[PDB]
Amino acid sequence: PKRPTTLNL
Amino acid sequence: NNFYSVEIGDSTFTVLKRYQNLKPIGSGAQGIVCAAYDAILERNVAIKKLSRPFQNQTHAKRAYRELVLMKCVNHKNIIGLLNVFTPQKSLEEFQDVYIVMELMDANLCQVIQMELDHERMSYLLYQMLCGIKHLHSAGIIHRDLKPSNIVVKSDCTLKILDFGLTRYYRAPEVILGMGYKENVDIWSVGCIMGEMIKGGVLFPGTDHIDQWNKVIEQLGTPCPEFMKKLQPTVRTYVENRPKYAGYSFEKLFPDVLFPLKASQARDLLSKMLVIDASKRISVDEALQHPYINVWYDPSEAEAPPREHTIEEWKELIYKEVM
Ligand SMILES: CS(=O)(=O)C1CCN(c2cccc3c2ccn3-c2ccnc(N[C@H]3CC[C@H](O)CC3)n2)CC1
Repeated sequence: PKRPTTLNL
Repeated sequence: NNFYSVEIGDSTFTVLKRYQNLKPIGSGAQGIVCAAYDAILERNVAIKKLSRPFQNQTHAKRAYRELVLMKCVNHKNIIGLLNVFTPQKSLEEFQDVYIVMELMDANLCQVIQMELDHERMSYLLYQMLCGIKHLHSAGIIHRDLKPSNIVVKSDCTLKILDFGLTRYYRAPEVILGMGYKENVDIWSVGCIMGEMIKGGVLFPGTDHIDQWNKVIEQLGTPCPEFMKKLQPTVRTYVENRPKYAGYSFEKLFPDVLFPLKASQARDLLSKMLVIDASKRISVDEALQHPYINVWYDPSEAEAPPREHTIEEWKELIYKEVM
């Protein structure tokens, strides 16, 4: 399971 | 000649030339904070000018404390110290302290009310817990975690902003006049996780008394054992409220609110949002929960951890700056 690399601000 | 001055409202920021593009992003009783660009590291920074650090022994004590903890605490999930400086060239002239940090993109306030998938939810919560665990290892218990003092970046990384000591995220121990321990911070994690799911504040009390009522309305009146731990004056109010049964965590957090995983999140929520701290999950057990444990990395979740006069504080702080 890969760690998220994006987050919408 | 290494420094220049920029007026920031009524305050003057006198800073190293490497720092350009200053702009005020916040203030409070202890300092003013500007966003800036560091031309040497080629990255964005936050610069905090401490406010009246030497006005009295109390101000000096906090300034010294803040400075020492930022230096000695190091963890990817805790705001770090990039630089510290004074524009004054001597101890005799020493007046101002500037602290430089990495500029984060946002706090958690809006982000948690947008809709996050399980992966983002749990990964953010994993990072919070890693951050908190490292604070506890350093003998720092926050007592005041909320979305406004937790910061993130668009790459989905997260840091806790400060070392603590809006009432929605305060634990029952704090609300009332109780003793606290490590797992006081777990409550706040609970409130935040719940909010990520619900899309709104869990326990939105209109005042300090109402905060308690909002909690018990949803979770249930705590048992007599717990009532006995309250100080007499607070016990007289709390014990004589109507008796609420609380709703189960299935009812409080049904499948339809979410994006097995929902079942795992509920189970964890039901262990953090526990009024009686002696029955609440600990930081270590939280990190071991199947919902959180999927991200486990020992290097992150097991990271290695009085009285003076104003002029003596001035000197102790000055050494710390140099
Ligand atoms: C208690 S005190 O010292 O008076 C008080 C003064 C104000 N003080 C602060 C106010 C505003 C921002 C602050 C602080 C303290 C640290 N920051 C930081 C640090 C790194 N990144 C951001 N990035 C921001 C995150 C929030 C987003 O909306 C814009 C980008 N903000 C917090 C401490």
